[PDB]
Amino acid sequence: TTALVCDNGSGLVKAGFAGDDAPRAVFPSIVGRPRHQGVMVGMGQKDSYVGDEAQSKRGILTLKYPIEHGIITNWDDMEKIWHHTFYNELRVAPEEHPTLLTEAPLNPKANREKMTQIMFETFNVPAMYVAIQAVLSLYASGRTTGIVLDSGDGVTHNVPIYEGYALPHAIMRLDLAGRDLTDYLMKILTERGYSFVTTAEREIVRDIKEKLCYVALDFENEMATAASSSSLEKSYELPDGQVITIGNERFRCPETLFQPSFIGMESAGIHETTYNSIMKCDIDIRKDLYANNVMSGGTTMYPGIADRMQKEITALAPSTMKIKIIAPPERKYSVWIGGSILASLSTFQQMWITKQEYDEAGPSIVHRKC
Amino acid sequence: YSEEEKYAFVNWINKALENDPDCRHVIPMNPNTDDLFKAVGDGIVLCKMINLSVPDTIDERAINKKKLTPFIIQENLNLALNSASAIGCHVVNIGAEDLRAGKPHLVLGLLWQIIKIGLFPEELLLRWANFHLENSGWQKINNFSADIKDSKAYFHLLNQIADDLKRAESMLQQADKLGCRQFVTPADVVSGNPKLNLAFVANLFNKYIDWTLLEGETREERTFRNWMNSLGVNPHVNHLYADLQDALVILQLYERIKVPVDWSKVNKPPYPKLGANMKKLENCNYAVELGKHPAKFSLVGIGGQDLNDGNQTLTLALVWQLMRRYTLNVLEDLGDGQKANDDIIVNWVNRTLSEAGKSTSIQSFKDKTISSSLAVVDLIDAIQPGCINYDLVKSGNLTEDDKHNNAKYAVSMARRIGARVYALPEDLVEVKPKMVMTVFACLMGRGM
Ligand SMILES: Nc1ncnc2c1ncn2[C@@H]1O[C@H](COP(=O)(O)OP(=O)(O)O)[C@@H](O)[C@H]1O
Ligand SMILES: [Mg+2]
Repeated sequence: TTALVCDNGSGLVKAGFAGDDAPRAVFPSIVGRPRHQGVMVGMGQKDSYVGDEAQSKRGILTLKYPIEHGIITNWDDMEKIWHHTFYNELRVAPEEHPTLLTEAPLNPKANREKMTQIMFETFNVPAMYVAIQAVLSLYASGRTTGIVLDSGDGVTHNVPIYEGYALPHAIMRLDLAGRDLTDYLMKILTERGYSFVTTAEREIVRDIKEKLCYVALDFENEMATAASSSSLEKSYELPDGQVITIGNERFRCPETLFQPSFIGMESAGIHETTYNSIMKCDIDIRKDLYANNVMSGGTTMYPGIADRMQKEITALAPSTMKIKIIAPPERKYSVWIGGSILASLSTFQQMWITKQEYDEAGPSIVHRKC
Repeated sequence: YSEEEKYAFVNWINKALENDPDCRHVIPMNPNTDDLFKAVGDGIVLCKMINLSVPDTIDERAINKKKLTPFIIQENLNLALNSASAIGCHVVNIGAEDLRAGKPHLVLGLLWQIIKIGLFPEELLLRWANFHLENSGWQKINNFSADIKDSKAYFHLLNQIADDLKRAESMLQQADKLGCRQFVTPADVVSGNPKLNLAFVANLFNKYIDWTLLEGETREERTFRNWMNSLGVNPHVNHLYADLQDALVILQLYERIKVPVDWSKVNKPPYPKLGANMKKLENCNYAVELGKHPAKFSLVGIGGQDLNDGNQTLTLALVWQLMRRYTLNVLEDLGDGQKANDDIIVNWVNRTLSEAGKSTSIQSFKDKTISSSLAVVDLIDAIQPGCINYDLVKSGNLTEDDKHNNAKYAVSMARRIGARVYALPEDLVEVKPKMVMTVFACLMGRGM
């Protein structure tokens, strides 16, 4: 039976077979609930929206994100999310198909245990596996040595891998990928006579961020250009009919990744995180780490993220040897493509978490099988 | 661009969901239309699906008779989708709000549950089932688990070889003849489960040469009857003195010993109710005349009336002589001319078995090592490598009684490869040197 690879994420959740070069599941991961009164009979008969079914009706509904930076709080909506991801984009039976799961690092044991039980009890799975997104994204670039910066919608972690081996003591996690960026953008959009409070405009704000916001090279120079000239002023067409125009709050939103002081947190930025991870590794393996910086996740596609990151790392470099930033075009699906490649291998068939072993092992079977 | 991409999906859904034929009033009924999306989004199939086992359930016209007024058609979708307790919409993400219109991915995900819960040697005998699949002309299914994946080709050939609990009756009708209906679950039958299907098809057609002992019959008459049966007589000779009274079998045997027969003087087996005895007497007289002058037989005191009246002595005196010429011809056509010998033909088996190499070598036909059928089966596959079949052979663990079975086993396929062996298994079990010689003579005919 063909293996299945599912890439879960706070904003986008991916699924597909093992071996395919193109993704299948392309949908926002949102939850909506009815909130208006139906004067006509036959309406109000839904518990929770999931994904594009709420995206297409984002006027009369709310938006709920059950995934909070890779943390699974309410499993009732996550059941719906996984049901959406699997049957609507695989159409195969997981009950007789192996499925490869993704999970953010530094995840408490309760989350992994519960997502394992859900697979082994709500579903009837013959053999599952749980893999780290950063490790899987390394196979997409065709390399086995170097750090991978996986930045989704609320998860930003750096797992350095050297010749297949990973360093547990050099693994950290940052909760700033796309969600706090969206919050910062919708907060700063109110400085131009705009109102952004309800979640019905959150998808529009995210789209505006995706098609306007870009990582700037020099923030002070961008401030000077925006204050003096008015050349970086691009307009957006609101779905209802009004026209907005933002020129300063475009490159301000992506700058929060490098400057955490905008949202007020004591953690460092994304450029210092990989440097600190490398510093936590061996001094004889930094050569393979500076020249191998594979980008992935839903965040790092801003127009000017690679050059800015290269400049930031070069400023942090001791001016000894070259820095290489890898930004593949399929950064949105590097994790899924790598998982499909790994599951397609003949070796990967011999450590899936089978149900018969789980029956006598117990809930902690994923903890030493993954 | 593309105007059509998925008409085959309609047929697939039909063959999968014929568990409930009432769903065919919502989904297309094999005419590849597009009625599925809107009505399935209303959940009508969910209430219909219960009619799989018992029709006494939510009726299609009882839950919905289209009192969905020309403005509000919003009442049927939630009313029918709330009855999704059966099978279970494992996609709990979707509500009846989005299913009001329907989405491709959502409909596919719900159809996934519909398909999943809606449904709950061997080859030598399988070919005796596949023989009828040819009909006018088409390929053969083989087992129900090998070639057919869906019900398309199976139903197409069922049109010629004519609820899954009742749709399995299509496969079981050829099994209901002997009562072998149960012990093969319809869910696995439709799903094409291999292991259940191989044995089920195999054991069915195991009963789809005559070696029996009559109450009164000498070994000589048994040899006669077996010889004529193995030579290919048009009737089936069961009694020597009751089937040769028409002299038709004798005439059939005549051309096989190179005696020309004029069939224009022979009365056909259809006999008028008047003068049939006269026609049979004429046939016997013509057979005697053909045996006398051009055939040079020694039959003193034998006439047509003796064969017509079934005189045992004179009939045996003719048949044994017929085999005398038949064996003479078999031993003469093998050589260059009119020479026949036993020592020239006894080392042939010793020489041709050295091509492969096996520990079977005989000195003559009187050796006791040919008491079992090991020597003949060692040679029967030397000429034809495709008949190895040592499954039923016995070597070193054979008693007096059990070697009859392997003797018959070795004799039976001799005609399969091409040796026109007219030998009883008993004559090979014993060390009768005259007729195992005929066995080897028939072997040499196909050998070279
Ligand atoms: N082209 C883009 N440029 C900038 N940001 C983007 C782009 N595409 C998506 N994003 C942002 O990234 C987040 C989506 O992350 P996601 O796709 O869930 O990551 P992952 O692939 O690791 O699961 C959303 O906030 C979205 O706004
Ligand atoms: Mg991700």
